[PDB]
Amino acid sequence: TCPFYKKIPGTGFTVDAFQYGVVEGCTAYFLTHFHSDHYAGLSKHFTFPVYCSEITGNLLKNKLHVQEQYIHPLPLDTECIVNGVKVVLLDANHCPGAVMILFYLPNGTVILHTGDFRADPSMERSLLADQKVHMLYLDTTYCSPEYTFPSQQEVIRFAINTAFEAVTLNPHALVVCGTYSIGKEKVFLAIADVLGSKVGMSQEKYKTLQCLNIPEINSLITTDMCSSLVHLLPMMQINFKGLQSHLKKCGGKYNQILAFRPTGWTHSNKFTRIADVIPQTKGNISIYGIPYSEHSSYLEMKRFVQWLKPQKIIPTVNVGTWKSRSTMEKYFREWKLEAGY
Ligand SMILES: Cc1cc(=O)oc2c(CN(C)C)c(O)ccc12
Ligand code: NI
Repeated sequence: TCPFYKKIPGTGFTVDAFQYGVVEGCTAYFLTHFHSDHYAGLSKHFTFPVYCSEITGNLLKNKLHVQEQYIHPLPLDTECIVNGVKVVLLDANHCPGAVMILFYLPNGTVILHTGDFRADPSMERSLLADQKVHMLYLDTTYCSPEYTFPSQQEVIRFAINTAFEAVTLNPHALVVCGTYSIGKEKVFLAIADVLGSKVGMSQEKYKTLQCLNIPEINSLITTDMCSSLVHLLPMMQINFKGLQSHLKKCGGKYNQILAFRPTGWTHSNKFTRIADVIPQTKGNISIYGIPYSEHSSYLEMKRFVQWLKPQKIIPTVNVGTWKSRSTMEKYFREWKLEAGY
C-alpha cells in the first residue's frame, strides 16, 4: 500500500506511486521522472490520468506503451490548474524530463516536491523566489557531510581531456561508456564531440535517446557501430571480461579500450581529487570510475534548504532505518538554527 510521503494532503494527488495498485482517493498520478524506482508499475494497461513533463510523456508512450489518452504533459515554468488545484513544474537538474512540483493547496498551504534533484543556485531565481513553502518533500540521497563530489563541468573536462589524449596517442583505440538508465548523457556526448565521432549504441538505447528533445540529436548518435569509435554498452558489461568480449566483435579495427563508468559518489571521493583519478588496467583495457552525480551534494542541499526556509521537511530517500532518519533530522535542525528560520 501507498506510503504517506508519496501522498499530497488536501488533494486527490500522489507522486511516483504506480506500484501500489489503485490508490484510494487518487484522481491524478504525478510522475517526476523516468527512472524505474519511480515509474514502477506503469504499462499499456494503465487507465488513470498521468501528469508529467513532455519528455517523460514521450518515454511513457514509446517505451512503456501507455495510451496517449491518459498522458497529460505540462509545460515548465507555467501555472496550470489540475482537478481544481494550481500546480507548477520546475526543472529538477536531474535526468532529461525530470521535474520538481509546486502545489498551491486550496487551504493556502504551499508544498514543493523536489522529486530527484541536484540543487543549484539558479533555482533561487525560478518561480520559487516569490513565495513561502510550508512543506518540502526532499531528495535526501546524499544528506551527510561525507558526501562530496566535483561539479559536472569539472568531471566532463576530465573525461574529454582523458579520451582526446588517449585517441591522439593511439588512433586505433576505442572508447566505451556504460549506461543503465536515462541521465548523464553529457558524458558520452562530450567525448564523441571532441573525437569527431557519432556515438554507437543498440536499437533499444537509440529509441530511448530519440524521446529526449536533445537539439541536433540525429547528428550525434547512430545504430551503425562500425561507423563510430565511441560505443555505449550496458553498465554490467563495463568490466575486463565484458570489454575483452566486446573488442573481439569489432573485427580487428581496434587494439585498445578506454572505458568510463559513471557512478555517483564512491568512497574514493573521500581522498582523490578529480584531476588525480587513475584507472584500473589489465593489458590493453583501462576502466575509469568518474563521479558524475545527478543528485545534490550535502553542501548543495544545505544551501538550497537554508535559502528556501521551509516550515517542515519530509525526506523521500533513506527513510527505512531509524539511524538514517535520526541523522537527517539532526542536520535539518542544525541548518535551521544556523540560518535563523
Ligand atoms: C596497442 C596499445 C594498447 C594499449 O593498451 O595502449 C597503447 C598505448 C597507450 N600506452 C602508451 C600504453 C599507445 O600509446 C599505443 C598503443 C597501445
Ligand atoms: Ni532518479
